[PDB]
Amino acid sequence: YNVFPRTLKWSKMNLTYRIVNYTPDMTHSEVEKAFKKAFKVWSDVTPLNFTRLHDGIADIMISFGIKEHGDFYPFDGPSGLLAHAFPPGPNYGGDAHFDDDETWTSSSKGYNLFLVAAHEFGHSLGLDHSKDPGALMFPIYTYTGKSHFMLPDDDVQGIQSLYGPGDEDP
Ligand SMILES: COc1cccc(CNC(=O)c2nc3ccc(F)c(OCCc4ccc(C(=O)O)cc4)c3c(=O)[nH]2)c1
Ligand SMILES: [Ca+2]
Ligand SMILES: [Ca+2]
Ligand code: NA
Ligand SMILES: [Zn+2]
Ligand SMILES: [Zn+2]
Repeated sequence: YNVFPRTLKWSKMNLTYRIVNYTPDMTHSEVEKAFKKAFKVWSDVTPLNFTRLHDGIADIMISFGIKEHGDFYPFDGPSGLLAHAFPPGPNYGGDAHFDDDETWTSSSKGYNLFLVAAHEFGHSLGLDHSKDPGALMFPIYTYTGKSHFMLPDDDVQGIQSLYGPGDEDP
């Protein structure tokens, strides 16, 4: 027999993702690099593996859309809601949607796609918001002007509570 897990998590370490469509704001390559770096935030501190799919059905379908885009969470135009992701599960589970009425960047201008993606992928993986104002998973987007991204210890503890640490060295 099997009882349901205590927490929403993926029951597999090998996850797939697909970039379904792209924002006008950035190149395909900038967008791919941003999502790849954002997934690496999480895979670097767990046993999670992320494989990009070019088509078909991935665990984490990523898309850019505006207003009503096929769920109960319509976007709201410029500013306000930025993005959202669904917790682990079938179908819409794990999917991450980015509001394409925002300006997405690879800088401190607009909203940094890597930074918001890393945060959305936290949700895609089972993390909700943290009270730690320094946390990646803090509910309010701020861009610190840090040159170097470092996953805060709060988010490390959170994600490792779900998936364990993976290799504690490289
Ligand atoms: C939709 O809601 C949200 C969406 C996102 C975040 C949040 C909440 N969390 C934050 O705002 C936040 N968490 C951090 C945690 C650790 C860090 F290191 C940080 O600085 C990294 C800077 C940096 C940015 C970009 C590059 C690049 O492009 O490589 C390199 C470095 C930050 C940070 O700046 N902000 C809410
Ligand atoms: Ca999914
Ligand atoms: Ca918006
Ligand atoms: Na946009
Ligand atoms: Zn959505
Ligand atoms: Zn969030």
